[PDB]
Amino acid sequence: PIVQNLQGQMVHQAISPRTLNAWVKVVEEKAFSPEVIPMFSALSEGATPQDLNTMLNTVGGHQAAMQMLKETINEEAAEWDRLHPVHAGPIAPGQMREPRGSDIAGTTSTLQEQIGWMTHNPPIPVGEIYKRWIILGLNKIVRMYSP
Amino acid sequence: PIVQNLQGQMVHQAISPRTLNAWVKVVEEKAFSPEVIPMFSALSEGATPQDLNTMLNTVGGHQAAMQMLKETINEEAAEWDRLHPVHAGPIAPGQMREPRGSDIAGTTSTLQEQIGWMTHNPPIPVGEIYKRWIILGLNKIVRMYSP
Amino acid sequence: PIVQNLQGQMVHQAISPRTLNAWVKVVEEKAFSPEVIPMFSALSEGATPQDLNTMLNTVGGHQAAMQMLKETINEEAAEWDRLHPVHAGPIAPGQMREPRGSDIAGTTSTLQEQIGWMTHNPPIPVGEIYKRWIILGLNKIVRMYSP
Amino acid sequence: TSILDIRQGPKEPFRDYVDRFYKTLRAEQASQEVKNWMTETLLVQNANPDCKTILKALGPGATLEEMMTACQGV
Amino acid sequence: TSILDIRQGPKEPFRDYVDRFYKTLRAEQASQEVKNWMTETLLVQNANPDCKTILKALGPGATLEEMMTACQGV
Amino acid sequence: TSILDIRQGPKEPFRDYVDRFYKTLRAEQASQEVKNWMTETLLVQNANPDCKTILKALGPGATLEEMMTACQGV
Repeated sequence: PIVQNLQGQMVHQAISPRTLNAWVKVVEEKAFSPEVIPMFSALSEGATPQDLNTMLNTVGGHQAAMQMLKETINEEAAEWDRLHPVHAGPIAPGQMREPRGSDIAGTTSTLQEQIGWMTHNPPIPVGEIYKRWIILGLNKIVRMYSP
Repeated sequence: PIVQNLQGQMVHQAISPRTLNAWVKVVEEKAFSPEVIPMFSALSEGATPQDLNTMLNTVGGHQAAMQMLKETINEEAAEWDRLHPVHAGPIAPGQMREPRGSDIAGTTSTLQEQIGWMTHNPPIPVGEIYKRWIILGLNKIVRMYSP
Repeated sequence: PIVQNLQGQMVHQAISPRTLNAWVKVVEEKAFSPEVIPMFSALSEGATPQDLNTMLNTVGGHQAAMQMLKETINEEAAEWDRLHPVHAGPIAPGQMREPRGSDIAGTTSTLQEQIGWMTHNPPIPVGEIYKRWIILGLNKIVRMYSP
Repeated sequence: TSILDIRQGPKEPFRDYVDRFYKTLRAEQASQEVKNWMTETLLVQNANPDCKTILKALGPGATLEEMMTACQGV
Repeated sequence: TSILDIRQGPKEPFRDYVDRFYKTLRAEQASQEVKNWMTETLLVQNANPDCKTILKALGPGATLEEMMTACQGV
Repeated sequence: TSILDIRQGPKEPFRDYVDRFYKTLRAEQASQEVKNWMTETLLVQNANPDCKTILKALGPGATLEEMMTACQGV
């Protein structure tokens, strides 16, 4: 995640193993139950896309759901690209590039790039955009997996 | 591993016992399952070759796989040496030596040497080169150990 | 152990209880298995002789092996004294004394003395000398305790 | 076990089968285009006659929530 | 137990035997060249007739995934 | 399970039923106004005759502690 250091700057720090394991354990115990979404939200505080793929990729089991989510993440990403067209002409030397759906999904962007966008002024909340897609896709799952 | 200190420099710090034990426990529980690879990747964040041999050497059980991996690590290392020939003439006093496959595997290099290469400017990502060999060799194993 | 403080000096800090207990638990679970040696090596990072006797003395069970090790430690120590004779004439006021096998085994030296040797410039690696004796004696045990 | 050996039982819920499919698909390392081909093809083909019948009625263009809710009573 | 005493059962899967071999090989401390010699030699020699037959057909140059998949039905 | 399928048993305490209702209501994502409509309507409607009778006597304007204490002996 990207956290604020004592000095008063935003720097990246790694997520903790008993945080990781707590994510694992939630999924083990409460599967598709709604409490998973606030839980997720708390444990995703200050998290990167990269950390969010890590969390999704480290799941075991419920592979039908994991595939449905993936496909929702790509749909929501396809929709990001649709709604926000690429911008006019070449990229400025003085500036950094606008993200695509795949940069938001973490796929085409690097960590330093993910830190550029979030730490820069104005900052862009690529975590929160992926977060809604995850929560939206979580609703899809919850609604389906209701019996 | 080699971590950033508060002062703002990269220094080596030892890996933690409940990190070690978490590596052990993953292997105990999920054996050759694919979730082992993201898991590995997270726990190998900022890790040295030396720490990576430590993790491989501390395995118990699955010795056929451990041998297949070793032999993959040496093949990938042999390939490093092939692709990257040694450089022209004697080594400069002002400079430090280029790595071989065995320095990447941690075998012929010392820790201070592993810290020289990674901390120096430009830095060389000898962890990430070994990491791909490990992940590649992990694919070999996963594919074989599928039933 | 002797660790580096934030200020940038080497100071002694005590070893942790869940480190201690992790040493205990390894021995409980994996007895004479080879994974014990890398495991030992990691948990002995930055350790003193004094801490190494603490670890050996805190064992329960496998007393035939514990005696074989002791006797290996004394043999290796006797050999240290043989190979390295005492030096010419009286000890200088400006200098500190050279170690013997028993100082390496921690027996005749005090902690402050163990910190003098390791922290001083040049430093002498009395941990690493005992460590080889432990690892050598571990090979003896492993080879015997193979069935 | 090979991906071709993944098939739906005569009493096995589709759901439990689809889970098995993307687990085994999870151990296939092929190009995405090939894996798309496997998805639309092999899944339905090794599906049981009762659900197979059901899935034929969904037509093409169908997505996983609709397939998964379509073969639920079967 | 000595490395020469490691042998494959008449009903024991090779796989379970190869695991035993690199565990015992893991407690041998010999030069790498000698341990290479042990690998190509002793493993096949104490392998059972049915798999032994199989392994003779792989020829030389063979690697562990191919040996391990070769004696799977045996 | 759908919210319409939530009903009170003939021997089931209302309390255990009301818990089931706001759990399933917890998995409905509808506008608050619709969920208010569901509250005043569906809860009583699928309540058992003995308690249903009781709840009719509370009249309208009633709140959950009073409903919950009202159908306690039933």
